[PDB]
Amino acid sequence: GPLGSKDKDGEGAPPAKRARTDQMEVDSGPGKRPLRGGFTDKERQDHRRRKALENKKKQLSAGGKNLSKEEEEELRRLTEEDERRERRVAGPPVGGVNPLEGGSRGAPGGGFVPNLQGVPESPFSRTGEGLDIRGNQGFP
Repeated sequence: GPLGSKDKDGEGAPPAKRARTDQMEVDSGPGKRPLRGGFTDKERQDHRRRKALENKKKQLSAGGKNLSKEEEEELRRLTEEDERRERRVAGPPVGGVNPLEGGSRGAPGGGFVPNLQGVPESPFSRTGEGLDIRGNQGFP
């Protein structure tokens, strides 16, 4: 056989190239769950409903039509509750004055008396002007 060939004199035999791998992708699998907050689906239906009707208000009235008792009522309530919720969602005391329990009142005085009290009826003379009868006209 060959005694004077080698591979250094030329190049030799080209081996495997190697250093390679194959992969596959599952594609569909577990993912992310939503974290939508705010309120429940209820409030969302609230807005959908509302604007569904607001649309109806537009189209129906423009076509000489009218809303049905059903959806007209539900919406009104949706709106009523919505606006109170937005505005305060609570009940303030309004602006009270005083819990009237034991603060009983009345009319301080003594009725009618034949005296002015105080300083009067001490002087020997009388308070007024000096003299008076009727006047030059008798009665204005």
